[PDB]
Amino acid sequence: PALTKSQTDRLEVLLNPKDESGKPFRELESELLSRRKKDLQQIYAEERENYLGKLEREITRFFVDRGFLEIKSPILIPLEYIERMGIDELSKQIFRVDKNFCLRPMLAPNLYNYLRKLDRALPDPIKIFEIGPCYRKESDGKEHLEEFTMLNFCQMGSGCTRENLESIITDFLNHLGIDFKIVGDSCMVYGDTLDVMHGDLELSSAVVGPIPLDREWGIDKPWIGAGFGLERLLKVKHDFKNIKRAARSESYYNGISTNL
Amino acid sequence: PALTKSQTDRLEVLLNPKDESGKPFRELESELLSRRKKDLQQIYAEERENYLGKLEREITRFFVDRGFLEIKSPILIPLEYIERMGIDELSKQIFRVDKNFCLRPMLAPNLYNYLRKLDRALPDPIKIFEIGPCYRKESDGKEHLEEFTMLNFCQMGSGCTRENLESIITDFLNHLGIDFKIVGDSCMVYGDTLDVMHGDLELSSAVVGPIPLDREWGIDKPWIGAGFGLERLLKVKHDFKNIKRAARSESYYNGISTNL
Ligand SMILES: C[C@@H]1CCN[C@@H]1C(=O)NCCCC[C@H](N)C(=O)OP(=O)(O)OC[C@H]1O[C@@H](n2cnc3c(N)ncnc32)[C@H](O)[C@@H]1O
Ligand SMILES: C[C@@H]1CCN[C@@H]1C(=O)NCCCC[C@H](N)C(=O)OP(=O)(O)OC[C@H]1O[C@@H](n2cnc3c(N)ncnc32)[C@H](O)[C@@H]1O
Repeated sequence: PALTKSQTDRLEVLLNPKDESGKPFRELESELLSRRKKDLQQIYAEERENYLGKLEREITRFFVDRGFLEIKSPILIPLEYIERMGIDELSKQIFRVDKNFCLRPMLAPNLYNYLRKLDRALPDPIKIFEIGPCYRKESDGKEHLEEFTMLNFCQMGSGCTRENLESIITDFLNHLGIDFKIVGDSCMVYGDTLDVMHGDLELSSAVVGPIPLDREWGIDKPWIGAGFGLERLLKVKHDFKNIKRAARSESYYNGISTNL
Repeated sequence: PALTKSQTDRLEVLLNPKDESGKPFRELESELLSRRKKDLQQIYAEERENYLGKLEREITRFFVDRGFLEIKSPILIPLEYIERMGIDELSKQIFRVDKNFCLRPMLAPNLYNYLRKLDRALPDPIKIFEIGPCYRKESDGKEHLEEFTMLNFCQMGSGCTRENLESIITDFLNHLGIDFKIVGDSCMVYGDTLDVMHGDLELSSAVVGPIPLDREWGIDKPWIGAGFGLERLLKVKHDFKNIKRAARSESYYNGISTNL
């Protein structure tokens, strides 16, 4: 008669946010299976784009159009970058590779290096961004992924104000159609941050520099910047209950169960 | 009087393929520094796109337009996938992470899984592709990167012929403006391959299935497929002498030295 907790977990795997007893499990499951197959058939017939890849392209266009240079830097980075980031906590979260390398947990160290290098070539202000994989060993699963995709944009030189930072953040999220509020906060690496929140979900940490860490990276100018999780953004935008629906995954494609 | 080998290495870092004694080092270096700064100033003023990101978007459009579903699957994969790929050589090249995981050296295992899963939902033939980071510990540096980007497209069910495989390969490279020849070859994992060559550079390995490995992955249909290195393609297309100019890098941006 009543659904078991296991049967309910199974149907919840198959349930999309848009979907609207005493029908048996097998018929509810069969109905959901049929709707999800059709969802995939529709993607496949019409658009064929992955949400994560698509979101990356749309964000890329946004920042290129606003004068930010698109970076593609290494994902596998020297372990020394972590120490030079002032990380020794987040330190338990580092995936190490070989004796000397690790999977980057953030984009900041490589973007510090690009900021310094490009200051020799490019006019003030220097505007750059990267979108790409980042990795953190994580105990949670509801808002945390071990493998995720971060956007980090930043500017250095003139115009590096808190007002300009907030304005970019605001134009960005309004462009994406994502509701937010900007709250003051802090963390170990940076300060002193602004946190961009969706209800109780952190979409972004943002910082108005300078900060004392800059000197370690050969940086001696004002800067502003923010990092956003693309899977968090997708999660809010598609109203996914679990962030795993927005991840690189063999179990979900565009938030649709692939176990059909 | 004559340039030292070190000075010549330095100028070669600064030399682009398009650039056309007895001028001293310092003046040749100063001239090249000036041209490279201007190259970066021009990217930054006009397009602002990274070559690797841009090539990915263009390839994505190509395959989406031809009816292939865009996949984004994990980069960090179970070590068991390597063994189930029949790899135990390429095995010394695997970057391991934790006891149970590794950085994927190829896209094939996750695409095998997607082929099987999607066969329950999608009409025949099933056409899919992924573009993304792959990792192999490598002794060479001239045509090999430890961190690279592979494209793998594939089809399963009807139309999985050698002729159709070659036609897609041909339309693809002609679209990209890349000269090639298709040669028969073989490797340990697959067969029996077709190798897509640019002079002596391998652009792609391609396979007409079925093969006995399929059964390990729950696959019992004809398939065709190919994997291309995006950095190899960029290398040919931009006439870069070294493939490091085409990599995710803090030393090169669009093949331009960032050490200016
Ligand atoms: C780049 C310049 C030069 C130096 N630094 C500058 C800069 O711009 N700094 C300003 C702040 C940038 C971001 C900072 N480095 C950072 O890593 O912030 P976090 O808050 O730790 O990560 C940013 C976002 O990534 C997402 N994220 C985090 N961990 C996860 C997870 N495990 N699963 C899924 N999503 C997650 C989440 O949305 C989070 O708000
Ligand atoms: C996906 C379906 C389901 C199962 N398999 C199917 C399939 O489509 N198989 C057909 C063949 C696909 C490719 C095969 N798995 C593979 O890994 O081929 P490789 O030749 O080892 O790699 C393909 C290309 O990646 C590039 N590449 C390689 N190593 C490097 C390097 N270290 N640095 C830079 N570039 C490199 C290089 O261009 C090479 O030609």
